[PDB]
Amino acid sequence: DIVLTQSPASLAVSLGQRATMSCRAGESVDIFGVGFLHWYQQKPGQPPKLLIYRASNLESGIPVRFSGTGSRTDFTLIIDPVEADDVATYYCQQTNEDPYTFGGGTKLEIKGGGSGGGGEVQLQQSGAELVEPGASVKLSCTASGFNIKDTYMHWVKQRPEQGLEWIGRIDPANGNSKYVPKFQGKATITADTSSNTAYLQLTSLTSEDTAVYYCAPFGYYVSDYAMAYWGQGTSVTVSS
Amino acid sequence: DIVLTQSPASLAVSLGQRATMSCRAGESVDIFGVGFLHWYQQKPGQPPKLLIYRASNLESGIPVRFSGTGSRTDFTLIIDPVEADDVATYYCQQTNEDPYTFGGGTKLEIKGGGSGGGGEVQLQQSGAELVEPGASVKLSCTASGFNIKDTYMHWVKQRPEQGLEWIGRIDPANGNSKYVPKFQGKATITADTSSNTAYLQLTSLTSEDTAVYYCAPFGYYVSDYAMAYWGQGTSVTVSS
Repeated sequence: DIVLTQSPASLAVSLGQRATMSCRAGESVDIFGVGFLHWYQQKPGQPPKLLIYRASNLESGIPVRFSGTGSRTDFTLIIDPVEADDVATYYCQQTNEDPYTFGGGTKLEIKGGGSGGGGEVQLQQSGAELVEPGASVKLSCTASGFNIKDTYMHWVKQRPEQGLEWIGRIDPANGNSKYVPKFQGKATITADTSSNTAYLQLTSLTSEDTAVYYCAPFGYYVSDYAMAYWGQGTSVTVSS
Repeated sequence: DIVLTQSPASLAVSLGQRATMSCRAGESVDIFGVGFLHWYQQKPGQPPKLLIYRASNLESGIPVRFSGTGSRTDFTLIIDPVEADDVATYYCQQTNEDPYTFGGGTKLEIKGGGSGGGGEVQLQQSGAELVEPGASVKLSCTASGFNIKDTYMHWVKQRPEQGLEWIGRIDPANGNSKYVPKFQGKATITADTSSNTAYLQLTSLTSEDTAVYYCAPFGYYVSDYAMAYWGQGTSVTVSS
């Protein structure tokens, strides 16, 4: 049959950087130009998920940061940039002929370190509160899966049955914050890099402040294309 | 600011019908042909869930029945066909400039529809098995969303922390099974046309049989280019 050998066996890359794994087949799995080789990503304790079929064609939903290339017996899978939930094992399979074989697979892990835990980014908002007019809150949102310095932490407000309203963001890497003008000296955002936590301080409350507040990373190496990751949002109710 | 306007405020659609909502910007959100408008779905109690990014890019893991559309200032979200899991509120956000405004959101909800029927392709396999060496287990794979009668049902074996082994396939439309030579007198694949389920059977089990097993419709009218769908994986163990 056709034996597929992948390399490296273990691969670790810093976040937002380029990863490169190859897959070498004993024979040619190429047919009329089309390489009958596929790439599968497999999350810890999960079924293998198809990313690329026939050497270069991205499966629906797969972002273009995944490149599939190669000729007759030499294939390369590239991920640029690598994101937080990329920790997994990538296998190549050939369907040119049966038995259909798989490869050894490259175990990809982010240099953010950690022998345990595989990606699965999440955000933890502080508990629901009950304040009164004149009160002041300081919500938190701890991040796991990625370092908060590798991105921007955003806070969004949402009133009962109403659209979302960006509040502002903060860059944990150097402390710079930016707010929507109407929230400048009302809300003040901060972050403790020691504890990887994001805080949102809201002063002198009003019933206009009753709402659910979300934290969402987005800006550099974490979710620079939209807000894919949202905190569960901590509810604040201002009843006089 | 850049004001986004969603419409209708709300609509009702019968299952299986086409649903389309718009979001129009009072100012362009395009940058060199790229529309930085995003779509998020939101159900009661949960935070927003990214669906489409940059006008028309299907987010990893979202169903194909979701389409993003538009340019510069007029954008449309298309859900076709509508499934009941779709009842929720959809928002559009623009990240063309800060502040990252959001639209008012549109509320979709099923209306009395004398139709529907469109369950996604899902593979459901039996529960974990723990047996003694010598015993012969039998794993099951129940499909829905497609008839296992119009494709090949495959089984893949993945021992603890290792590669994947294509064991064999069976054509539910005639019992025609094919196995990797190394699995001839140890593996047996069978499938009931009516039950619409395939069974994997391993006899005289062994320590080297302890492994996770998956099933996958590959070929013809289901996944004829690669293995896009997988069962969850029947974990099988043998100690004594």
